[PDB]
Amino acid sequence: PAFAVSDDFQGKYNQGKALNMIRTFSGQGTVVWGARTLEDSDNWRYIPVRRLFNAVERDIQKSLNKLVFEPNSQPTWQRVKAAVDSYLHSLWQQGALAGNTPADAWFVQVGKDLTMTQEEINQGKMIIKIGLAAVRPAEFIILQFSQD
Amino acid sequence: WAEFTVEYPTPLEDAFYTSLSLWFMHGGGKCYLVNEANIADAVAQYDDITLIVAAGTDTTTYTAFTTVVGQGYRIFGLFDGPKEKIAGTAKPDEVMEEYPTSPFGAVFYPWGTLASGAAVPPSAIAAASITQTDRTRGVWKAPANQAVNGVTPAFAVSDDFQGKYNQGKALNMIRTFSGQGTVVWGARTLEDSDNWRYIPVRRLFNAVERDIQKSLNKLVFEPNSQPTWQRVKAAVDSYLHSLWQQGALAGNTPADAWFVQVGKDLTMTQEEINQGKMIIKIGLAAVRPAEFIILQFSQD
Amino acid sequence: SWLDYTILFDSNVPPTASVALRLYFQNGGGPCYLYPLEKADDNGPLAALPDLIDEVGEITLLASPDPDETYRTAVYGALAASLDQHKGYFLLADSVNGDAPSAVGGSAQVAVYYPNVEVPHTAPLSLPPSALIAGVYGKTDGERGVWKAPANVVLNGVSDVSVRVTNEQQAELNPKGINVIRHFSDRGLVVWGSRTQKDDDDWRYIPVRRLFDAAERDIKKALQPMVFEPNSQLTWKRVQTAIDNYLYRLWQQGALAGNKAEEAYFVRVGKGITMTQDEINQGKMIIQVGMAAVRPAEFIILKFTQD
Amino acid sequence: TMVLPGVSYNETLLTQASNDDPVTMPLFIGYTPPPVTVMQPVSVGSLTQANSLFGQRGTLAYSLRHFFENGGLQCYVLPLGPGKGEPAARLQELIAALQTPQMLETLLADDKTGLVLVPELSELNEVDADALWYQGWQVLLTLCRQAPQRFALLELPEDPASAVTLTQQSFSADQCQRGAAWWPRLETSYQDESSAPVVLSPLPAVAAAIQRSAHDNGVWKAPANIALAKTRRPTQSILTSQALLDNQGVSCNLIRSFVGKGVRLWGCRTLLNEENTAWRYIQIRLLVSSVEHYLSKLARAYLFEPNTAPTWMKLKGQVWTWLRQQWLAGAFFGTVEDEAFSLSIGLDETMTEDDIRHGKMILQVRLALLAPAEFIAISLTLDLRD
Repeated sequence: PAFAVSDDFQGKYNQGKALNMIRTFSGQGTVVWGARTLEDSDNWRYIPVRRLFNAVERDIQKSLNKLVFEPNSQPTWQRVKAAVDSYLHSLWQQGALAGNTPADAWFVQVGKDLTMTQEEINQGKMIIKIGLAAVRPAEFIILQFSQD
Repeated sequence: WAEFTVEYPTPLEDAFYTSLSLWFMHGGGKCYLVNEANIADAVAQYDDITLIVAAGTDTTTYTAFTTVVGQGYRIFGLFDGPKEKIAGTAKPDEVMEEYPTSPFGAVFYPWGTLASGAAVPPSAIAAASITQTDRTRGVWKAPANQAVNGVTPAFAVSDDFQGKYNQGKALNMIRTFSGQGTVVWGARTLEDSDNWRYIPVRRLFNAVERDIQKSLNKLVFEPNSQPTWQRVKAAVDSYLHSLWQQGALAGNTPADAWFVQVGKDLTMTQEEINQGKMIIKIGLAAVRPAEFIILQFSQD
Repeated sequence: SWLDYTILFDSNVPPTASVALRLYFQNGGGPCYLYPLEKADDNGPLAALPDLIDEVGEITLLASPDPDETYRTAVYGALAASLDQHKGYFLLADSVNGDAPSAVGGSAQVAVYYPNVEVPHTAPLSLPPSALIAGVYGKTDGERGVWKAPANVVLNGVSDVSVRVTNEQQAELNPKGINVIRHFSDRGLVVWGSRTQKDDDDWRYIPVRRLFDAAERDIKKALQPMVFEPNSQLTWKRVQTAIDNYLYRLWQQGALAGNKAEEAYFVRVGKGITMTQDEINQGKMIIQVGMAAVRPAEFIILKFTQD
Repeated sequence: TMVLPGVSYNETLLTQASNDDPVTMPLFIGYTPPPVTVMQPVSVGSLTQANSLFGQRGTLAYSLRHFFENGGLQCYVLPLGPGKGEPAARLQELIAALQTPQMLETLLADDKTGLVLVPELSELNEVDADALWYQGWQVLLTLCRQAPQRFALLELPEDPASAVTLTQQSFSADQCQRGAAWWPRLETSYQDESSAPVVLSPLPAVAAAIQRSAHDNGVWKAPANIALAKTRRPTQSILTSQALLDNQGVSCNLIRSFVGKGVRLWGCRTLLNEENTAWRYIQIRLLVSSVEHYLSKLARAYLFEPNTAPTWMKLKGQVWTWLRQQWLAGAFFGTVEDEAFSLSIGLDETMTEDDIRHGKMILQVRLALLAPAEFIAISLTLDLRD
């Protein structure tokens, strides 16, 4: 890097937006430092938690192009539900998304009356919803001493 | 040496000439010599290259070095120390960042000046220690007490300037003693990490697999069956066990000193079998070099 | 060492800095640093002092061997602010007379050694003892370790104290805790007392202060390579173990005053305990750790009885 | 594509042979007796060798002569230049010569004596000297302190209260571990170019039997009760000096002329003026140091080892072999080897994986201790028998 920035000039540019300076340490050198995106909302910070949701759907959308115009019936609903969670279970053991009892880590549901009732089945729609909790970086590490 | 001498009957003093003189003074092997422009090329070709010397050439060298490890071709390069006489009063790290960090390399400062001839980069000189190491015993032995011949270090360095630069990175100065003369000294990679210090334990895994990954190329397109899987497991472990009973890797009850696991669901589950993919995994106990020595007295 | 000091610097003739520094090496070894400055009120480099100490990662103790009061109190106030952000310093100080100096009023990291020590030179010149008392901390951590209070260690090479203190005003000076250099007949001069400044039962002792100051600096230096890793569960059990195997080795060499049970550490890093969900989103980790240090044994009481 | 049988020659080795122990070597560190260096230790074959070089006359040159004529084995000589004349100037520039940092660079790069000796302190009796007695020794203490294993060798002022107040002084324990003095300076039968005795320091007659008894008996027995060769008497007895009997300052080594036998050495108890630390009884200080020299002798052999438990065992046979002989040579305490010496290298017996990944190679060394039989507590019993 052309400059030597500071220890504290990182501090006033860490809120609001995400300057994300490039700072050189002793030992390890010229390393990047700070992974933060432009907003500060508790859903969308932490660049790796954005790219996790960004790349977990571009492989499902690429695959389901050969499953359109298929009959919207009962053997379809129990096959997509059994094919998605077999991909998430391969992704939970690898440490990508955190949680014990892996029914707690994600959920997948598809049916006839929990979602997509009878009239929007007659229009052809096949709607699903899945939700999962990813991991987040340990940007701040605080540690407490006591006597006991 | 022969075709070298029919190439160079001509006593040069440039460092590569002093290298192959020194290199083939220690025996030496079928060793190549490519320019600073064609590093990756023959590496992509010749599939044998284990070592990368620094003949005082750094600038494009380090980039081409970090180029190919940017595709990771399982080699151990090794660099030169800076030219001469760090004052050592100050300035402790600013002599290091000129060298790219990796688990692959060290610099070996003193510029063993080879009082017969020209000042030789100790990239060439420490390779002779390795040349009489593998010839002595393998790779996991650290080439750290092989003494070289007729080469004089420019500098008789220190113990403390030695000791204060033992950490951080991989200075690894080459110091003359009594008994052992002009001997290599200190073994450590660039990172001071618990996974990677101690260059042979890096170079162990640098050597542990290029045999294996090569060997199983004949074995693809094969029916991914259960009796395949057990059979594949059956060959490695014994070769490990030999290599364990060689004392290359540490650890008793050697299926403790390694492990190995391959199956249908502990590894390589259904759809990626259906995708053709097989995955395996191992992990193992290796030796670590006894670099340091303290000792305790008591009067009991 | 003393050899390379003679190469870079010189010994002049009138001039106490060259005399006070060679007494450091005769007591205890180890390297040392030095920062030369010429004018006491030159607040240019004095303001530029604390941003040079941080870039070298090691600095632990702080001292000033200069004799007079106007130079020392200008220094002690210059870096007094750099003691309370918990990076790990511990300075030393001397007292001009029977009470403590007021440049650093009340802090957990000071230590005052009252009577100044003289030394013969070609009339013997006095010397503030903050120089040679730094070298005696370099022997105690060698064989005995950090957790032993340096009192019975003997000062190596001196004539006599400047003023002779007796036991009846030792009773007054041992509260408002400041230490004392004593003189004995059989064994000569010796340091005495190991109490810090502020006197609540939290930290009244030098080693209990310096044990927590060294245990933090070793774990904080090695967690710095892992500072942006994901906050999942397999990271938690790998950190909680590497802290567990550090206090256990330090327990079984006689530095944590616990009995034959395990009760010397309760390091926990879980999510149900010690944290909850909503501070994961503003990425945090909490390391609740705690020790039980050992106290020095003074005031030994016999209380004989008949039966 | 082809290949020959590849007869594959190799061979193996030998040679533990390293043995030296030059701790028992003395160094004579005087000036030149009036073309040597001012700085280098010089080995001595004999007085016929060395004292014939640069005169048998001087201060060193008599104490040269007083070494092998008292039965030395070999000494070393570090000359220091042509000392000036006016010995009060010579023996204070010597301090400034000692205050050179140029000392230890020739001392830490010496590794061939362990015995530091200047016999020239008799001129201190001639010429405040007690500060020079003090701070000169304070140099000698810190030198041998910062030396790995070297040992200061002193003598007292024969004048009482010049030595007593000198002993009445603050000294750290570590320097009192290493260094002692002899109060009765000796009247030799050397002729002071005349009928007069050369009153020499005991120090060369001291040093002669030391390595010799270390050669003959080993170090572990004693230094004392040795009749001295070429001396008329010790110049002052303890009977005329009832001072220094106050055991409030540090201990001495008395030298006594006996009646029916010679001038017998009568002190071996270091200036740790102390009853419990096994760092009095000077032979104990020096017996360990040569073993330290002997274990360092083989430590650097096992330098860049691997951290394996079998590789530990390779050393474990060696020391168990070696000290066994030595305890069976009566150098050590105990009627079994198990109470003689004990080893405790192991996985978490010395080390851990952190020190395996710090490559440390650690061992715990135990030894039980002998003692000399200094005093004679007789009790009688008549036992009536009717």
